[PDB]
Amino acid sequence: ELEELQQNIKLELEGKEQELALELLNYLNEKGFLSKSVEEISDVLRCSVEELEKVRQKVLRLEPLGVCSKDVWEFLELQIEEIYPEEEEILKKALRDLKRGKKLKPEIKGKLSRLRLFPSAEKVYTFAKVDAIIEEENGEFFIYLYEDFIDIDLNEEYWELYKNLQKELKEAFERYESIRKVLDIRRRNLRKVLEKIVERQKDFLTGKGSLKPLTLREVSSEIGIHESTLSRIVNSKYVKTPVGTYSLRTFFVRESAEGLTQGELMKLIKEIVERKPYSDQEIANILKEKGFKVARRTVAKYREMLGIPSSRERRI
DNA sequence: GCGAAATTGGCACGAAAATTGCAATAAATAG
DNA sequence: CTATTTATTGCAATTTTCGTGCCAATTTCG
Repeated sequence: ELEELQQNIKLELEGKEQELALELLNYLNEKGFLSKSVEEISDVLRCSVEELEKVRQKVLRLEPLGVCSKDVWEFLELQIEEIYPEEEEILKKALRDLKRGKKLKPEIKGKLSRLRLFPSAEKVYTFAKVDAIIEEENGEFFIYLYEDFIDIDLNEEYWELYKNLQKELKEAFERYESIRKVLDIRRRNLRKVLEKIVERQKDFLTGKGSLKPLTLREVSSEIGIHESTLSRIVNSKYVKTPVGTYSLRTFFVRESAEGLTQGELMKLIKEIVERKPYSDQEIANILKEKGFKVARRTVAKYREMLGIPSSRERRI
């Protein structure tokens, strides 16, 4: 809630920014955004509009994200910049044409489902259709498929053919049983994927765990499908889980060293930091003895993403 | 202090991988 | 029944991302 934001405000903010931020949000709709403009917010606290508009852009950058922003679009625009920069080019493009009105591709609609409109379960898009489902009790681990309920829809030709009939139904069943078999292999491939990914990702779907690395090259060499055909499965197929409904491409990550997802790795560096302490190359030595071989330079980049002004400057 | 080893960041290049365009084959519809 | 264009699998090329290596710039220790 607000208590969560106020406590994080003091960590990275000092001076007027901390004094301003606490008094800065007394203006909001329970949807999370303020009814007042920066024009009015400046005159009340006896501060200029250069200070307020400067700090507000930083305040949304602290979890929980996107608090003060007035527009839904600023919240969505900040979500794409701050969260999904890899696809940020495409995602921002989906918002503009949507405002003027427009249609959306099944992939573009699903890509936008990850965004949230405003701060519990509010989300912009929820799928009417889901291409599979997965769940676990403490009991493990159920995969429904979708097409398991689906069979060839008899077209007008078969129904009207009753208008050498013994041979006619033969041919219709010949074509049908052939396509019914290929559709079984197409859905059987779905079962092969999830049964494989569940082994790694068990923690992620259930609970406390965080995403474990998975490579298409790793998976596509595990079973008959090639990575080229596997890549279009993950993009076009969506799944429901105990925690959320994800693109199926969200379960594939890249690994550094013996692990590791970039997230799990980032937390380790932040944990090791928890005058004397090691600067950079020294900290890579802790992990190499920790079982994970790393590079001296690589810890520097992850030291920049999460706040570490310096391991040296934390000494002074 | 002076010199040598270093912390840190940059420009980037390379490797491992993923996505999209291309072509070949199996298929369906129309003439 | 044959031909054309229709879609899916497999292959190749390109772009995509992420790590790491070295050198330069500022620093610390012997």
